[PDB]
Amino acid sequence: SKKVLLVDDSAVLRKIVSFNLKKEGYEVIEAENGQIALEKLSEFTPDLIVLDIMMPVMDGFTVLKKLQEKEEWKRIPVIVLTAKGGEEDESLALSLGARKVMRKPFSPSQFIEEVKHLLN
Repeated sequence: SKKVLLVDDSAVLRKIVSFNLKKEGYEVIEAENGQIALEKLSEFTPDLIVLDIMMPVMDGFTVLKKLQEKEEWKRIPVIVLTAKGGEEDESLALSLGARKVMRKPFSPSQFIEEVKHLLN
């Protein structure tokens, strides 16, 4: 049973993504911010990370960078949830090598197909 680390400060979007993940049979570990996420990562290794980088990005990039620096984490697939005007940050996320972007207006089906694609 794959486990997904959901890093999202938006409780409303977070609840939506979490529900859709659980519906597909995934275990969901939530983190409200980058600091909490990195703390949980010291204790486990998820199969996938979903990072919301809506502006202000806060510490979203700090997390994406730290995942790239660690041998144990650099291989974990990552999906970033992007927004309009964050074109700068998106090019980055794709060039702080994720893996993949997923916009809003949000589409649960679009999101889940990308999750299934990465976990395969």
